[PDB]
Amino acid sequence: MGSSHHHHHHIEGREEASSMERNFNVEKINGEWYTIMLATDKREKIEEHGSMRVFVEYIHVLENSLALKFHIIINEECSEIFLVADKTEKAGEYSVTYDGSNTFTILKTDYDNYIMIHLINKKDGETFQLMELYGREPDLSSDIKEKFAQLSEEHGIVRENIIDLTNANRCLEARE
Repeated sequence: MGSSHHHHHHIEGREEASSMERNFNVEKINGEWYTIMLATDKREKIEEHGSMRVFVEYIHVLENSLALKFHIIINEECSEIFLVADKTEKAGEYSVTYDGSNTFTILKTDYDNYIMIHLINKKDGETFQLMELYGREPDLSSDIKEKFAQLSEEHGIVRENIIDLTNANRCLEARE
């Protein structure tokens, strides 16, 4: 008998480093987005049989506000909702009407990673914490889940509530 041999090679593509958010620009976010994962202290509200699992399909920037378009599962079919968030006395915080009172703020969002949005809703004298994450693509790195999840703890949100909507209603076929 005899014996054979072989070899192996490496992979190139050394990524580069980035600087601080000095090149900030609204034009970057201005356009469209995609749903990555849904989190909230009330997982029952974002359930499959709930009505609080609405997600935006595209984000628009106005002169003195920001337009948005969310959808909702109605009769086993996607929907189309339109709303506008007007700026408040304080910059960064935006208020919009939707089934009552709603107000979000930009705490952390990168055009190279993803955009986080802390939305708080109130109803029946009961208010819960809601979170929304969007990325350039419908699927982000597995590490991103834990990266954005870190902020979830801030609102007392446990990973137990953080579930990937990838294997759930996407409705990405309705949007355009």
